[PDB]
Amino acid sequence: VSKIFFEQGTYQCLENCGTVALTIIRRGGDLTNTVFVDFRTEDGTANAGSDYEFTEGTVVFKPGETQKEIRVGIIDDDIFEEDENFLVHLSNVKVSSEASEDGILEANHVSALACLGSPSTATVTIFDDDHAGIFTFEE
Ligand SMILES: [Ca+2]
Ligand SMILES: [Ca+2]
Repeated sequence: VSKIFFEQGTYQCLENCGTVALTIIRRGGDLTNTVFVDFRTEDGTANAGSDYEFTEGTVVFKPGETQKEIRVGIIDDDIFEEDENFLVHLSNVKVSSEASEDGILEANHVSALACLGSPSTATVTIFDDDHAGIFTFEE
């Protein structure tokens, strides 16, 4: 069993940072079986593929991967950007226990089969900082 979840619920980075590194924490004791969780960024209040990247991929939790790090590319849009953020959601949990990709309901999963130990919403608030005369609106 492995609960996959974001270390933080909100991540902030500069637009000029290049990438934002998020960390997924994995709990459940010990588990060396390879757990796969699929992720993508959500447009939220912006556009993925226009403002910042969608970094759609799958996180491979290998033996030793008690934590995983993902990075979202920031795209060069320079618009007056006020609290321009997106949401990272996790979905599609698949477990490699057998040598086949389709692990038939194998008990080395997240919860029941799949779930996530977060909203799951890792809000990535990009600090444009260029025209960012932002106001703190609570999420
Ligand atoms: Ca933007
Ligand atoms: Ca900007």
